[PDB]
Amino acid sequence: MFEARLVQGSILKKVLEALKDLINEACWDISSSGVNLQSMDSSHVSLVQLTLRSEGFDTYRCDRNLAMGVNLTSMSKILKCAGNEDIITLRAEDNADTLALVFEAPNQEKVSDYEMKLMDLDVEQLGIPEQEYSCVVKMPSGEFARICRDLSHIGDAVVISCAKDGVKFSASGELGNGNIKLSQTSNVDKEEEAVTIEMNEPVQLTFALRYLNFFTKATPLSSTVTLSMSADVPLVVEYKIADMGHLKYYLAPKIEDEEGS
Amino acid sequence: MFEARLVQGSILKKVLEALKDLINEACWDISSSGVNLQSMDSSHVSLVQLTLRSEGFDTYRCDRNLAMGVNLTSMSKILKCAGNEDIITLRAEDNADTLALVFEAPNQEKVSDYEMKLMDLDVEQLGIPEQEYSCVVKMPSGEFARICRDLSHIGDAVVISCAKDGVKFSASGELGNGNIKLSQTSNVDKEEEAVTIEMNEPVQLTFALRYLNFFTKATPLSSTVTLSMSADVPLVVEYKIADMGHLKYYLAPKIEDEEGS
Amino acid sequence: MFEARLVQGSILKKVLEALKDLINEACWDISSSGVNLQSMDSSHVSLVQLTLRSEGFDTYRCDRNLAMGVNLTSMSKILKCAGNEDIITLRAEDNADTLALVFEAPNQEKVSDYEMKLMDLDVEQLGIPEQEYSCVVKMPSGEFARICRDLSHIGDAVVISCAKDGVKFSASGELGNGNIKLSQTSNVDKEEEAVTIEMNEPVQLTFALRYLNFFTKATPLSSTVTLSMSADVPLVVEYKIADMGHLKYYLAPKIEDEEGS
Amino acid sequence: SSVSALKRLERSQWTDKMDLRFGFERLKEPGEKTGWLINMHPTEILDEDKRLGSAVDYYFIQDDGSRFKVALPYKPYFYIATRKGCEREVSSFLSKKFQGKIAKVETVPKEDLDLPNHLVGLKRNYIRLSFHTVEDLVKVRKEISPAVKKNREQDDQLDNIVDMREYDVPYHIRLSIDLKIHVAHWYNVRYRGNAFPVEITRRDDLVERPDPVVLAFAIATTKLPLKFPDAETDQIMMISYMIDGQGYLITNREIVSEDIEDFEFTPKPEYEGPFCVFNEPDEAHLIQRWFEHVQETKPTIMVTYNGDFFDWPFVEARAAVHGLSMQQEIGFQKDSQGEYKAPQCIHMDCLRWVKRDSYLPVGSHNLKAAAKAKLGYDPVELDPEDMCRMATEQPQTLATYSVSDAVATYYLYMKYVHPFIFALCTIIPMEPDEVLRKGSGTLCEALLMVQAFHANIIFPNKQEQEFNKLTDDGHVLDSETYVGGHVEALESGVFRSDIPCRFRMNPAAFDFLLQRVEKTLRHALEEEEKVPVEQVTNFEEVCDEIKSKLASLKDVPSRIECPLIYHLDVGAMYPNIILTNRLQPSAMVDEATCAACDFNKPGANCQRKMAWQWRGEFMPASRSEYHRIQHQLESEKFPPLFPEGPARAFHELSREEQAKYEKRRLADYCRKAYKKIHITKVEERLTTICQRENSFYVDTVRAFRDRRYEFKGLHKVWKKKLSAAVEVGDAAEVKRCKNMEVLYDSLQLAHKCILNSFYGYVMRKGARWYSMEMAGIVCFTGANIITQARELIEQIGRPLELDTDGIWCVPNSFPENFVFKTTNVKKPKVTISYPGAMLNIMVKEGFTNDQYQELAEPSSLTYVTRSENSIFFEVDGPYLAMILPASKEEGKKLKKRYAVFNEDGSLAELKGFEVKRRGELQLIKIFQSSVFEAFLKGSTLEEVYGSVAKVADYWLDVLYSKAANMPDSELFELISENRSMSRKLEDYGEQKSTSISTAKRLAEFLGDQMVKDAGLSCRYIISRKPEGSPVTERAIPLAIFQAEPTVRKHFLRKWLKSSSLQDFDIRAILDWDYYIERLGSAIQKIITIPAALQQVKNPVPRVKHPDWLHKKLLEKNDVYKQKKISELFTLEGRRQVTMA
DNA sequence: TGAAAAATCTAAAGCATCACCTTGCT
DNA sequence: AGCAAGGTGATGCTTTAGATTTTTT
Ligand code: SF4
Repeated sequence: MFEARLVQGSILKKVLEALKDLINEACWDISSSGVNLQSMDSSHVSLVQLTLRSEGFDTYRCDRNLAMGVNLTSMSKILKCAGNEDIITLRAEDNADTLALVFEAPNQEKVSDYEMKLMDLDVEQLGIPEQEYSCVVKMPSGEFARICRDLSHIGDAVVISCAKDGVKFSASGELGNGNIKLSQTSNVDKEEEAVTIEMNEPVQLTFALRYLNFFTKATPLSSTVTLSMSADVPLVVEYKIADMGHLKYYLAPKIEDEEGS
Repeated sequence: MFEARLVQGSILKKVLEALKDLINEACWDISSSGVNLQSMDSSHVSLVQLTLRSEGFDTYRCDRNLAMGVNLTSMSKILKCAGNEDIITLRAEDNADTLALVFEAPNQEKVSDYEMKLMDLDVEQLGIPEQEYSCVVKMPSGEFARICRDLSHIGDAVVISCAKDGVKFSASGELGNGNIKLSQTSNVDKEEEAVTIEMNEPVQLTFALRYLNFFTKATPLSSTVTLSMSADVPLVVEYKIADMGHLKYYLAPKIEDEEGS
Repeated sequence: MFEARLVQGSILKKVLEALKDLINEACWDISSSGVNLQSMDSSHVSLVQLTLRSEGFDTYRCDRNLAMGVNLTSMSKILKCAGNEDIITLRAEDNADTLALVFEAPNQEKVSDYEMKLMDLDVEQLGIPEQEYSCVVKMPSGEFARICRDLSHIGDAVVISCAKDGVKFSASGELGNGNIKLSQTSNVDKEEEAVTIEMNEPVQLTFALRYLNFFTKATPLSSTVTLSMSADVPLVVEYKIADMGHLKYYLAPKIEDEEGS
Repeated sequence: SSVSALKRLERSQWTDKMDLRFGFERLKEPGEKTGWLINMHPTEILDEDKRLGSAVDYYFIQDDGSRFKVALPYKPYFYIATRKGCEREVSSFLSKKFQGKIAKVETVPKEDLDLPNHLVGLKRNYIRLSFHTVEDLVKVRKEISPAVKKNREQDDQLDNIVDMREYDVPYHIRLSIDLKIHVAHWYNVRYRGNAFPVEITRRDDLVERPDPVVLAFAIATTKLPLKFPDAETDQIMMISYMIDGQGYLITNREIVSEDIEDFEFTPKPEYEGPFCVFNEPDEAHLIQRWFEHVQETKPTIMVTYNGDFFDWPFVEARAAVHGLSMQQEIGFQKDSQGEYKAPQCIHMDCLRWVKRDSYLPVGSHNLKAAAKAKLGYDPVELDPEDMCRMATEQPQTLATYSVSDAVATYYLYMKYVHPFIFALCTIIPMEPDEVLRKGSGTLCEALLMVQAFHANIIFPNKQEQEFNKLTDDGHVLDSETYVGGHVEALESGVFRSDIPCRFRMNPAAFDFLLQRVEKTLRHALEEEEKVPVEQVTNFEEVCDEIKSKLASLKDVPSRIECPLIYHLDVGAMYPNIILTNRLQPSAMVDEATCAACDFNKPGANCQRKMAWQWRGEFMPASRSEYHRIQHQLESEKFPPLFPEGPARAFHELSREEQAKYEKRRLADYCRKAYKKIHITKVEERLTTICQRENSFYVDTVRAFRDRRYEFKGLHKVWKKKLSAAVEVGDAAEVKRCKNMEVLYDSLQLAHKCILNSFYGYVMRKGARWYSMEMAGIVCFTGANIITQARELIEQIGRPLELDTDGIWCVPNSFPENFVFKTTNVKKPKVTISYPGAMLNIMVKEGFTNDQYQELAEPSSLTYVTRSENSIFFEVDGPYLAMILPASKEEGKKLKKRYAVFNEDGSLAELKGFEVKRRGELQLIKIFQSSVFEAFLKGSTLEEVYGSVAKVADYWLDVLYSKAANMPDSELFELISENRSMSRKLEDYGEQKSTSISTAKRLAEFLGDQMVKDAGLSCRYIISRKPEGSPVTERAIPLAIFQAEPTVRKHFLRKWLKSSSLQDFDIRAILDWDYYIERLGSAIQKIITIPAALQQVKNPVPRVKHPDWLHKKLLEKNDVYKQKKISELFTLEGRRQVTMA
């Protein structure tokens, strides 16, 4: 039997809003360390993960290790029920296809319950390696969303160059080409607004661009995003909350193949 | 000839946009008791009966009963051309084709004159008897509109059950099912937030829900609404426009079919 | 090798977004006196003049006259990157077919360097004549936007009546007919919402209102609007870009001289 | 001038010599002969003045075998119209200015059809002018036409000529219109000499047709693999041809392996071909042998299959490479329209008839399917890929293939298209090959020119399409049409006579069909059987029987009973509507000229007010807007359209390009000047049919219906005589009655085809008798009949489907058929159909034209009014089953898709399930072919669905198990997609398609040789290894899997964008998800969605219903039923709220 | 492999419709 | 701190020419 109680239920809605356009049904697993979502997207190009650990939830009660497959196309739209302050009770039974939800407003009068129908899932698990990344940058998520949305209309790919001066983005297309420069600011008292770097060697990479536009919908989840990358590795983008945990994406780079040669 | 004067003009706009969505054929009827509307939709499922009495308006005079066959397919837009708190004057002529509308700004500077044309439409009239009521549930309008929009994504049919614990609104479909239970208020004194119930017998019944979605376009019209149902009796939704007027929505019930017996 | 930098960047976005949907191909006249932009639509009806004088720029550097062939869709989509109150800069080369645009954040951290290609454009010049007008009116832009959006679905063409009692916005169509009358406002202490009328003789003009809806799009650019017109004279919808420039929309009045089939 | 004349004389002499060498001797002696017309060709002859003269050469064959050819000169002419008072002056000027060019000119009083007040007997004095040659006709027509166009646009002596007629009429057509010389008739030809013209007269005493010499030929070539046989790089390897049931076959010895002996091919006992084989060493000797044998046999009919585009040109190219040209030795040339025709023998290919008159589904036009359908046997199957390999391993199979194709084309000529085309062209005045080529519209136009020359009227010109005409309120119409009827499936599922259906009926229609039963039977007996109702014996008995049945059905209006699947099909509805309502192309009249005649009296019963529904798309600009944009357009000069000239003045460019430019320049203005760009208005118009119009059209259609009826009767009589003849087993009378039976069957088939073509001719753009009004009126009257039938059967049963021609509809207790005993000795029993009769009296009350006026006598202009209604329904029996599938699209683009099974268990009809020859997987085709025969199993509805889902279960089990029990060769034969490349790969540019992808893979696989010439054939599968890339980009070819292993490994490394996989088998890299998706879509179309729309649980659980099903089932067909206010709440009453 | 021959397809262009949170601000 | 509302992204139903799904091998 599986019981969960959450009072900041808006973050789950933000998660489903961010992931509603990318994957149509994903995999969840529940353990004594919490809930994990480590899944491949529909086009089989890159890895996404939610880490909703045990003490992040307000009340957690799990009996055994389990895994379930929940379609996002129904649960994302039924989580549109809440506003910004409602609290959520979640139950997953042992051998029942129905998954139960209870929905309480903070007025201590309003109570709701819903039932979900589940389906089987057969998705291969891809191993999780921990590799060092040469360039780590930590910048506020608002400017990340703005820069991705503003390079969204240039072309279909983006070029990232991490150098001793700072970080540069670039894009090209029929209407034109444009690059963006971000330096480092170290005279601000807010860590959420501060950008910071650590570098080992300059990094040059090329990546998908509309797909980053698709994953820049998690901006209201966290105010700060950390990007880690190096040569010939997937780029890691993570949003970490001061209280809640981290949302992480591994993105594989472009093929970079010479069609003529 | 008929004259109507209204100091703050938000409520007439609100009732007209309430009548926009479900009604295409309407018949205004003016008499000594006020203005009345008894209209049946073209889908032949629901009904509407709206009444603003004599004393609600500031200056009012009615010589005799007159019937005007307006067409709410595209008619509320000309009232949507106005401000919120503007003074509204209606002027109905005996036999001319023009219904005059005068709009006055609060600073006595921006005046506006509009005209409405009429034509010939046919309607079936249904008289309303008065009969011993049974199931009354008085609620805030915002909560009812929010729960109706909530259940609209679940299915097209709604299950209404009144019992000793309280009231329950439900829906079902291929996506699943959902129930919401509300009990009576105990320790609150403000009138616009509390709910109350009048009961004679616990009733389980079913209605349509898309028509309830069309009913819930009266959220800022009033802070109070009441739902009224009985066994084999059409569900009537009552909005009380302040101490100014009242509005009834009738919806046909939905029961099981005893084809085998 | 044109170089201009201005402390405000919102006014360029406002002007360009106003010019976005109306004209597609535009010829930017560049000289020592400032920036001129006179052009027409593909429908050969709406004319636009746009003057940005050099005294309003923060830093200015000009070489000689330049002929420019920008399609406005390109930068109209590029300048969504500019912030609320950022530093704007435009840069041009002596003999290249590209333009560079430089955006500086107020905290000197976010630096955006875009550039774009070009296309050769031919435009038949049409200089305006200088003649004395009869009806020149200064109105708030917000109420003008409100009344144009109100009259947009009432009919197709508007009739403007100007007399010493004020202005009248009449329209007639399938929904009926209606007129909005605005009189002089003299008892006011502030100017930015003070309507004022100046008159030579009463006039009666007719205008196609889709072009007025296109002209209305410059609402956040200025708080006031000046309409200048006479008999058999194009409507002049003038907005004042700060104390530095002015944008005039010239509209040919719609005469609709039917021959009786 | 002189050079063209000498070239024309040289061509005439060459054609005469070629005609002489194949037996068609020019008749140069004074005498009389009899003959049978086989062809006719416009030529040039010489007369006693030794000048230019056009003529027609008629070729006749005689019954004894001999053949001849006669030439008759007739000067072609056309008509001009001039304003009154100056006819003779225009005639004199036109004679004196075209000196030596016009033969004769004269004023002919001829009856206009569109003239105002023309029914009293007003006639216009036209001017006929005639010329010596067709070239003179063309030149004078081209010289007069600018003056006519200028005069007809603004509203010398060329301004007096106001209108001009009969210019597009061909020359041999003109001769067959005038002299009534149709082919396939016997004639006397009397040739006195060069002074008197030849005399040709028809002979109706002989009816028996002779047997012309006919040659059916086919070739098999040498084919480069995966490439279409090119003419310039290959050669014929064998040719097979039949002459009059005798086979011949020539093989190229430099390509074949061992000699083949004489042998017989016999697919059925009625098809006998004995083939004797010649074996020429080289390809030149093969061409010489074929040319020599054709020259020796001298055939007057040469027939093939798709020869004009493949068989004929290839042989011409190979003959021209090897020196001896084909034109000089046989007579064939490309002519002008890509048509290989000879001046001495009719060339026919069966493909034109298969496309037009065979009524075969699209995709079954190949000779294998056509010979399976018509001839009844399937020819031998051999794919062309491994056909070049048969030139070495054994040539016996290739010889069998070639002789089989020759037998198929020969007997498809002789059994089907020969009597059809030579019975169709006794009616249509064209040439036999000309009848075969063009569409039915031109045949119907030629026929109406026969009937309109017989009626002494003048022929309206072809409908020149007006560019952007302005509608009545001033808007510019960029689309104008009529609202034609469509097909819609009112219910999808299976409907079998064994499974019971739920019927909800109202008894008001039962009162409608109770007191009117006596009138039903009286009307059904009065004119439908032509039996007077006094000589019947059991009339009251059958009336009380129908009362008892409808009274037993009365008390239970909602029941569960077995269906009776009926097809209420109206018997050629559209000609019946035209006959009933007297719809003629000049009958639709408007008050501007309807009031100008002398029969618009008060109380006159002449008009007919009939409604139709019009559909227009137009720009939202007024008259003033279009005039002002034209005035803005005329202020500037147009740019040069092509770089071979300067800028264009206003009289320089043509109408269509300026119309397109005006359309674009108004569209990009109204894009930003108005909210909508294209306003679509579907309105309800009403037009007046003039019921006393000149009746040539209506009595042509009625005479053709009557002649079809009488030829059907004669066909039945001669079929009975043929049955008696084959019972007794004689020799001469059997062949005589067989000839008569095939003659009458071909004649009634031709009449049926023409009757079907009358309706299609009027809506044809550019038709002389063009009428959008008729198209709208006939479609609205047909839709009204289908709608009233929908109400009548919808109240007493369930209409399964509404077609454009009839209704597929449905109780077990409902009256079906009844027999009446009659005292008449000729018809002792009369069988009548109650469902037919009730619809018959419904259309009798509704659509009977009670004002049908015919001119009784032309002396006092007396018109008799009559009540005529020839619109009748037909009941196509109680079919055993009908299966309707479900589609995502609802509207006017829905396709007529269903499957109806006869009572005996066969396939009665099947529409919409046209399997594509190469554009579909073999899996889909075999699944459909199994599922349709699988519907008929089971007893109840759930057993039907659980037994028809076994096909889907079997194929999902095959594809889910990775085809682990499947041989490899059939796995490629089933999975692979065949596809072609119509033109050059590089000419497309950089556009994405799966054919493009596999063509590029083949090009980089083995050189540019596979792209050097067009027509590439690509067989591909779709792989799964490159995840993320689109469906097009994963199209690996199939030539890789038979290549050497190293290049296969290299290109599977390259194409899958991976360098780490181990297994390279077909099961490992195959994209099974795509195949599951498409097979599941086919299952959803046929098995799953109809089972969902019939309150049945899902029979295949592996296939999930789409979301639009899950919303449509709830919103339309729910287990519950929504109530209404009026049922549960009081009604005050009905009042009329009028304007105060 | 060329083809309009020829009328049935059909796929890219077309155009109407739904949808909610983002630019000013009550 | 959410409204006016609409606007560009998606989605569903016409449409109209020629390529293609069609012949021949
Ligand atoms: S319908 Fe009557 S009035 Fe009209 S054209 Fe014919 S005969 Fe004349």
